[PDB]
Amino acid sequence: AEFVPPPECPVFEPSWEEFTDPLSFIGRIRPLAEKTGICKIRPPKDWQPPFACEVKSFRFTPRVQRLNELEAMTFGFEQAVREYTLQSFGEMADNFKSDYFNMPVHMVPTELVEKEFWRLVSSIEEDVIVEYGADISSKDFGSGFPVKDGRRKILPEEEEYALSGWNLNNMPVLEQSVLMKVPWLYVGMCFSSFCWHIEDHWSYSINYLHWGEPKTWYGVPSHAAEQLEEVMRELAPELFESQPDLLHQLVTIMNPNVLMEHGVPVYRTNQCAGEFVVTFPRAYHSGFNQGYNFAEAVNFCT
Ligand SMILES: CC(C)c1cc(C(=O)N2CC[C@H](NC(=O)C3CC3)C2)n[nH]1
Ligand SMILES: [Mn+2]
Repeated sequence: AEFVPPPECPVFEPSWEEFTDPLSFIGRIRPLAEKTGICKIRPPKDWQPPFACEVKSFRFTPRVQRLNELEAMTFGFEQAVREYTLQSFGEMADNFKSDYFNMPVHMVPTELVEKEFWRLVSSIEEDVIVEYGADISSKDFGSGFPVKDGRRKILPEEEEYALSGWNLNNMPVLEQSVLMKVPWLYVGMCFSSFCWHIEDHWSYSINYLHWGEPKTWYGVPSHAAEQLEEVMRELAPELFESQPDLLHQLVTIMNPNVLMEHGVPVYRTNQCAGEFVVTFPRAYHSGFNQGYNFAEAVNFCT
């Protein structure tokens, strides 16, 4: 049958008073959000940070992703990597989506891309290939947020965003222990996806979509982490079942309905431009991009 969308994860629209400190706000919403694994945070309408990346010199080499690579298990010269700019990648991304759905990219419903994505993942008749830039360090290209540094120029109206606590460059990243950490950038297109994973050291993670088409998320609360791992190991290929989790997490693709049928609670959301997504400790999550977009993420500690 067709894909059944999971229930929506919590969406918070804090006022200017509640939006003062991120760590205190996440701590207040924890009793609900930790029961869903992921949550979406919409900043106030007037909170609009400018895009501070060097678009003129942004040249990256995206990865190549075959959607049905695991289903094909039942030659490593499929496609080279190539190099794009932010504009040339966007032209390729919009052309791919408009030609695939035979309609303008802004007219494709999010539910349709969602149902088609999971059909292509398990399809052996069609081989769809997409590209995406991932784990791009914001120290080589600059962060999407304004940052006080000698390289970039900060307008007076942009200094508040360079000093804001919701600026991902200002999140605490040093974990406490007895006796370098920079946000990463993500340039996506239609069907470009990330498989089920948790963060290193079970850390928190916060994600911001600077611009572009939405990013679809799926989340599992931490109390069902061991249940997801049991379902994953029972249905993964025998060659990948005994692999360590940090290696298995590279190919942990699974339809959310399969997890839901085994009793694993799964929540979804469409992260739109200007919205935050927070994943809680040991909350497995996965998803895909609806189209050409630009995201930034960092793991933080409380
Ligand atoms: C900070 C870093 C270690 C990180 C990123 C994520 C993550 O979960 N995401 C999901 C959305 C974005 N990845 C994509 O958009 C790829 C192209 C499909 C980053 N977790 N830790
Ligand atoms: Mn993550």
